[PDB]
Amino acid sequence: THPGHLARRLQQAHYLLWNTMVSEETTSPQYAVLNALVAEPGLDQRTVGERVGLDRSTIAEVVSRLGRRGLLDKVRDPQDGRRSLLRLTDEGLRVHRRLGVRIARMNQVFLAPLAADEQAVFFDLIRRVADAAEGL
Amino acid sequence: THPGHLARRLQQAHYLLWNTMVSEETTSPQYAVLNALVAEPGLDQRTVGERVGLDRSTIAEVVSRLGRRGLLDKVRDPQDGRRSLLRLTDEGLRVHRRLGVRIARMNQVFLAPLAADEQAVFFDLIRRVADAAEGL
Repeated sequence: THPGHLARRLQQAHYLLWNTMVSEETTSPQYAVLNALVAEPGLDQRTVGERVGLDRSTIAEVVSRLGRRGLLDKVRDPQDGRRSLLRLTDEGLRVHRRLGVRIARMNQVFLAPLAADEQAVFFDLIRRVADAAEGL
Repeated sequence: THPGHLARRLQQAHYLLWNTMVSEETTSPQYAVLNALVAEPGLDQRTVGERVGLDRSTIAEVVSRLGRRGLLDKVRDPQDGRRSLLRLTDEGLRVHRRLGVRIARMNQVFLAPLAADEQAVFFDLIRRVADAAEGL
C-alpha cells in the first residue's frame, strides 16, 4: 500500500498544479500574505506571519520578495518603533485578485476526477486520518 | 474546502507519526537507503540514489550520515575507480529490521481510523486525484 508515499504524491501533485495553473512566480505562502493583507491592511509583519503560519525568518523573506516586486509596502510603526506595518500596493491588490480567480479554477480542476459525492468522501476520509494522527 | 491545505496536513500527519512511532533519528529517506541496500548489497551510490529517488547531493548527505552511525560502509569500486560501492554493516542490517517492524505498525495505525472498505476508497480516490494532476 504505502500511505506515506501516497500522501507525498498528493501534496506534490497539488504543488505541480499551482505552478502550472496559478503562477510559476508567486508561491502559495506569498499569496497567503497578500490574502491576509487584503483582509487586514496595515497589519504588522509579526502578526501577518502568525496569520499564515510562517516563522519570523520565512515571513521576512516573503515580505522582502513581495516588496521588491512592488506588491507591498512596509512602514515602521509610528507608535511602536520596533514593529513594521505592511500594506498592499495597487498592483499587489491586482495580483491578489487575478491569482484568486486562478486558484479557484485550479482547485476545481484538482478535485475534478472525483464526482461531487466522492469529493465529500475524499475530504471526510483525509480529515479523519490527519486528525487522528495529530491527536496521537 | 481547500484541498491544498488538506494535502499538506495529511503529509505532515504522516511525518509526525514517523517521528513518534518509527524514529526521531533515522529519517524516511535514510531508511529507504538501508532498504535498497538489503535488497542489493554492494550497489553503487549513484544507483542507490536512483532507487530511492534522491539527487546526488542528498544521497551523498544520507550516505555520510549512515556511515557515521556505523550503519553502512563505502568502498571505492575496484574496477571503475570513480564509483563507490555501498554495503550495510551488521548493525545497519539490525536497524533496518527493527525499523521495518515499526514502519509496518505505524502505517497500520495511520490508516486505522478507517474501516477496511474505507481504506480501499482512500487509496482509490487519492490515486485518481494525483494521477490526473500529474497527467496535466
